[PDB]
Amino acid sequence: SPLPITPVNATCAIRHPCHNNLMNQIRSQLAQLNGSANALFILYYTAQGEPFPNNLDKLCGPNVTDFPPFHANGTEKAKLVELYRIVVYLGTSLGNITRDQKILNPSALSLHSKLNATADILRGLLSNVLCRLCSKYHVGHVDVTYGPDTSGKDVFQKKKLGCQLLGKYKQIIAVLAQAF
Amino acid sequence: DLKCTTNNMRVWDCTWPAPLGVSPGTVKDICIKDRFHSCHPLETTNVKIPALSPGDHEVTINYLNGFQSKFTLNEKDVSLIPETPEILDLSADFFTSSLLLKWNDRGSALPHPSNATWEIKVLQNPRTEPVALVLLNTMLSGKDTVQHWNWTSDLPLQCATHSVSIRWHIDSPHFSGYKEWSDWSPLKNISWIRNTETNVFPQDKVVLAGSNMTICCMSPTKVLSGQIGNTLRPLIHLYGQTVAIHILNIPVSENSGTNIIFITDDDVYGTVVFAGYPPDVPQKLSCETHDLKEIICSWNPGRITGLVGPRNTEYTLFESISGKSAVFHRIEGLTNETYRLGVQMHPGQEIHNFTLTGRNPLGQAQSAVVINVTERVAPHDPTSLKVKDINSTVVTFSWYLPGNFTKINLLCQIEICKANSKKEVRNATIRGAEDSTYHVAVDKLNPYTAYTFRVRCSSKTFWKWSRWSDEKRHLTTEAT
Ligand SMILES: *[C@@H]1O[C@H](CO)[C@@H](O[C@@H]2O[C@H](CO)[C@@H](O[C@@H]3O[C@H](CO)[C@@H](O)[C@H](O[C@H]4O[C@H](CO)[C@@H](O)[C@H](O)[C@@H]4O)[C@@H]3O)[C@H](O)[C@H]2NC(C)=O)[C@H](O)[C@H]1NC(C)=O
Ligand SMILES: *[C@@H]1O[C@H](CO[C@@H]2O[C@@H](C)[C@@H](O)[C@@H](O)[C@@H]2O)[C@@H](O[C@@H]2O[C@H](CO)[C@@H](O[C@@H]3O[C@H](CO)[C@@H](O)[C@H](O)[C@@H]3O)[C@H](O)[C@H]2NC(C)=O)[C@H](O)[C@H]1NC(C)=O
Ligand SMILES: *[C@@H]1O[C@H](CO[C@@H]2O[C@@H](C)[C@@H](O)[C@@H](O)[C@@H]2O)[C@@H](O[C@@H]2O[C@H](CO)[C@@H](O)[C@H](O)[C@H]2NC(C)=O)[C@H](O)[C@H]1NC(C)=O
Ligand SMILES: *[C@@H]1O[C@H](CO[C@@H]2O[C@@H](C)[C@@H](O)[C@@H](O)[C@@H]2O)[C@@H](O[C@@H]2O[C@H](CO)[C@@H](O)[C@H](O)[C@H]2NC(C)=O)[C@H](O)[C@H]1NC(C)=O
Ligand SMILES: *[C@@H]1O[C@H](CO[C@@H]2O[C@@H](C)[C@@H](O)[C@@H](O)[C@@H]2O)[C@@H](O[C@@H]2O[C@H](CO)[C@@H](O)[C@H](O)[C@H]2NC(C)=O)[C@H](O)[C@H]1NC(C)=O
Ligand SMILES: *[C@@H]1O[C@H](CO)[C@@H](O[C@@H]2O[C@H](CO)[C@@H](O)[C@H](O)[C@H]2NC(C)=O)[C@H](O)[C@H]1NC(C)=O
Ligand SMILES: *[C@@H]1O[C@H](CO)[C@@H](O[C@@H]2O[C@H](CO)[C@@H](O)[C@H](O)[C@H]2NC(C)=O)[C@H](O)[C@H]1NC(C)=O
Ligand SMILES: *[C@@H]1O[C@H](CO)[C@@H](O[C@@H]2O[C@H](CO)[C@@H](O)[C@H](O)[C@H]2NC(C)=O)[C@H](O)[C@H]1NC(C)=O
Ligand SMILES: *[C@@H]1O[C@H](CO)[C@@H](O)[C@H](O)[C@H]1NC(C)=O
Repeated sequence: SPLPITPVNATCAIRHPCHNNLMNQIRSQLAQLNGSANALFILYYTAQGEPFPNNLDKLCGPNVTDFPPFHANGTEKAKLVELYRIVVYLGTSLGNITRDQKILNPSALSLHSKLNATADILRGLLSNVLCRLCSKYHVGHVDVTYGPDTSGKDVFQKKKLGCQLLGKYKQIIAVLAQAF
Repeated sequence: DLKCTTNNMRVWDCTWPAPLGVSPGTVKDICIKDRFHSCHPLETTNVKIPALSPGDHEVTINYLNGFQSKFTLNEKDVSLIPETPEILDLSADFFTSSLLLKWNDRGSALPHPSNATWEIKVLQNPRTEPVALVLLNTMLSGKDTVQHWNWTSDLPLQCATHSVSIRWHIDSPHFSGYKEWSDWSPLKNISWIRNTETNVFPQDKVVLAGSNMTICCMSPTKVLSGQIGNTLRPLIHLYGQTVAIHILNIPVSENSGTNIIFITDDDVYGTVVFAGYPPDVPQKLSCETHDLKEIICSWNPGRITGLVGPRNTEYTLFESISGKSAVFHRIEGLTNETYRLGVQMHPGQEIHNFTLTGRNPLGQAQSAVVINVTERVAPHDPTSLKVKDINSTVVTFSWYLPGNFTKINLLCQIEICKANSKKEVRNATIRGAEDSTYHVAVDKLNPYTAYTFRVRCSSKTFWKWSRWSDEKRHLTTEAT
């Protein structure tokens, strides 16, 4: 099976080292995700069956609360730390939303392909982000939260919770990739 | 003239009116002549006596001072109004929206072979019941019976709490008086102890494609809409804005399942249901063997059941005589294509009883076949042809063919194709063995010529040919 994966235990102690430029990688990488976004969200809700595309805002409302904050201004550090959390956050939940679709819609290779790359790139932005958040910054370890789905129980909900999450993601990347 | 009653058919509860002319509670004896001369005490005008012998009896009642009353009494004045039976327990299933009702047939207290009948009666929150249905029950003398009733919720799934009730009526061919109807049991109440947040039922159910299924909604807020996949249904108020819809007749959901959702002004509560076809009798079934290690069975799924992973059918192939067996489960949906299942066989054996059982949480399907293995030997394709010179006019053509063939012997073909000539094909037989190289002497050749070889194999008992080999291509040789 295809394995996405986003590390929780990140550390200037233990992480994978990097290439050059960095900031302009995570700029590129960032706004890259912003590309897929729409289509991957389209793709998600698309196959969750009817009546998902007709109640798009009631069900897949850019909404799921408790979400890791982002502030518009503030020093590189702030932006970078803050982002880092959001990343941790999606990729955690984003894996799950897949491991769902892996058994609900195991036919749309179309969806996985996306879901899967949108995790790969997401993982990079991460190491690349902390890789800077460590060279001339020295935080040591970004303290973090884990995404949704302890259970989630009902098929149904697992769709809503994934339709919602993807919703905000779409809504959030569009900020992120503009700010820095 | 002295009207009677009984709970069981053992004791009469008889009351008479007083003989007018101020004689009130001045009652001494009540005497009966039957079995012996027995005489019972009194506090007032009515009394508890043992049921007597069919026929007429002198029942006299004595009063203190003077008087005394003379009463002709029988078995056919007496009526039999049975005791209220109590419901022993009311365990209820939630997964299947169903009830179980168990009571005490007090058959210990009711004589000899006696047919007795029960009017059970359910109910929810509306002014009348769902079901009030009656059980035939013949009773066994002496031994109390612990009889059950397994009823199932037509409509919702316990999101709306039920009451149940039961009255019983005894007959006896060894009793003569008005066989009478008892009265209703004290009602029995079952309830939801909310397990989860969830508020619409039932979740995750799998049902038969096109099934008049009913679904319900526990709600805080006056529910505005109820719909399956955009086709909203006319929804019907049950009690407390908690409401329900009928899914008329259900088309087989896709992989993601059909969605049924409710919307109130505020939030959105919804449910997935999977609509299914049970698996179909699996089709073009035929097993063979390419090696003599394992048997393989080709077969076609049939009508595809429209379901996925956990639900997708689980085909299981079962060799009877062996005991050996294997299993098929694909998460992705099945096709019109044909799949094969890789079963082992103990050395040789032969007789083979195959049972392919497709299961899928809705129904079963099964076809069988019977195979003389050593009659199905239809080997892989031969490989790695080496050619070795012997004389000018002769060569050692040899290859390697996978399979335990020690019991059997195969006969192979040799397409000796030479340049610009007809295809010379040779049919020689060899003794086979364990995953081994095979050797053929090939003769009547031409020295120093453009040869090409092909090998093509099967058992001398033959099922079907190997594929055709590759290309051996060799020259010949000289003397000086
Ligand atoms: C699976 O099928 C195979 C292949 O057919 C089978 O193995 C064969 O068994 C038969 C008998 O069951 C064998 O045929 C016999 O060969 C010898 C000659 O050497 C004789 O004993 C027999 O002759 C008698 O029976 C004949 C019936 O037709 C009469 O014609 C004759 O007059 C005799 O009375 C008979 O020819 C055969 O040798 C094998 N095949 C080989 C070459 O191995 C097997 O039985 C089936 N599965 C198993 C393992 O049971
Ligand atoms: C090449 O060799 C073949 C025969 O190959 C034979 O078998 C091999 C596995 C080796 O063991 C070789 O030693 C042996 O030759 C020659 O053709 C064969 O020649 C022999 C000798 O004549 C034949 O045997 C004869 O058989 C007749 C009866 O038919 C007797 O009268 C003789 O006494 C004699 O033994 C044999 O039948 C024949 N084989 C075929 C298939 O025809 C071939 O001549 C030789 N050629 C070269 C280039 O040397
Ligand atoms: C056991 O009794 C049943 C039903 O008894 C009936 O119910 C009583 C309350 C009262 O209404 C009686 O008059 C009834 O006898 C018998 O089944 C009935 O048989 C009749 C006559 O054939 C038929 O018309 C009814 O439809 C039947 N009803 C039912 C419930 O089956 C039954 O024959 C008796 N069984 C034995 C073993 O004798
Ligand atoms: C599947 O259901 C239909 C319709 O059920 C009816 O409408 C529902 C709202 C509910 O109130 C039910 O009690 C109703 O019966 C059944 O079709 C009806 O069947 C009856 C008896 O054959 C007939 O009198 C009606 O005309 C039918 N209605 C229509 C419009 O077709 C159908 O029988 C059910 N299938 C089964 C056997 O489960
Ligand atoms: C399943 O396929 C069979 C076989 O048809 C061929 O192989 C199939 C796997 C598919 O790839 C086709 O394109 C190939 O043509 C179908 O067989 C037909 O069955 C119908 C009804 O029984 C019959 O009228 C036709 O004569 C058959 N076609 C021929 C000429 O072989 C079959 O229709 C397919 N089954 C399903 C469930 O769709
Ligand atoms: C009433 O009977 C039904 C069916 O006869 C029982 O349901 C079955 O329960 C067993 C045990 O888990 C399983 O085989 C299935 O879940 C059910 N089979 C059916 C009928 O589809 C039910 O358990 C009984 N009710 C009670 C309270 O025990
Ligand atoms: C079981 O519950 C029911 C209903 O909740 C009780 O009977 C009803 O009670 C309500 C409220 O007390 C009354 O208004 C009705 O008169 C009753 N309805 C019916 C159908 O008669 C009942 O008292 C409870 N019984 C037990 C054993 O707990
Ligand atoms: C290959 O097959 C042969 C039999 O076809 C096996 O050899 C037999 O081993 C059994 C042991 O159970 C003996 O009873 C027989 O006498 C043996 N002879 C034959 C050829 O029948 C051999 O073991 C097989 N190899 C394996 C392990 O697959
Ligand atoms: C094969 O096994 C099945 C078990 O269901 C049985 O019906 C049949 O009688 C058996 N027949 C043979 C050929 O052994």
